[PDB]
Amino acid sequence: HKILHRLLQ
Amino acid sequence: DMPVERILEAELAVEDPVTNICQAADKQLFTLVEWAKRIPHFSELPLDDQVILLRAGWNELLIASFSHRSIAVKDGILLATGLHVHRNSAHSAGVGAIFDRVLTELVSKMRDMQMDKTELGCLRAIVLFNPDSKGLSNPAEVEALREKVYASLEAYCKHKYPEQPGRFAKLLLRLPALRSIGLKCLEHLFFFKLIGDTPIDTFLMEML
Ligand SMILES: O=C(O)CCNc1nc(C2CCC2)cc(N2CCCc3ccccc32)n1
Repeated sequence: HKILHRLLQ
Repeated sequence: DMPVERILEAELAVEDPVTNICQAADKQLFTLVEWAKRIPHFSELPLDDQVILLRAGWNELLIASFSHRSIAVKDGILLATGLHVHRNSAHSAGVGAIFDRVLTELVSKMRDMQMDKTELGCLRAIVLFNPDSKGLSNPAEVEALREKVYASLEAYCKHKYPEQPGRFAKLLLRLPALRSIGLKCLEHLFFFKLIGDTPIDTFLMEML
């Protein structure tokens, strides 16, 4: 879940 | 501390049928991340837990929003793109029955009781802080945050609508309907992905 994990940061 | 005013601020800060549904869902997934970051203490959870909560609840979180958005729409759903879904195109998507459930179990009941935006935001925060989400590092920490949300919700309801003593429980008791509607919507979205009707290379595809 690279996209979700990134947007959260 | 979990002030309903910040939960309202989060709401106000962000707010072919299958192709229209999928495009609007992809658009709102990005919005949903911005919304969750504005819910007090969500971004203080371990990153992996934030991932787990949004993966567990994004379907119900989007349904709750488009349902409330549609309370002044005549027999249909206003998507976040500005396009509508009416009964015909719902059947064309093979989702006629679930569409009817959204209207009778969510939109019409939100309209009837005039659910306001603080209430919607708090219901959505409860959904977000789902302590049954699988693989959380400390499920009870998420339960603790859920309990602070519904404590604040109840106090808000009792202050603003004291002539409706049953209103807090009435709000909470739309969540089983949201849960089963969210399960059925996801089963169709998975089907759309399996047959190749979903835009490829999207945030939406990762969520599925
Ligand atoms: O536009 C927004 O606010 C968010 C994106 N729309 C949007 N999202 C979803 C999310 C819920 C998981 C996919 C579903 C959805 N529908 C529209 C009408 C009823 C229905 C029945 C079955 C399957 C999907 C749907 N529609």
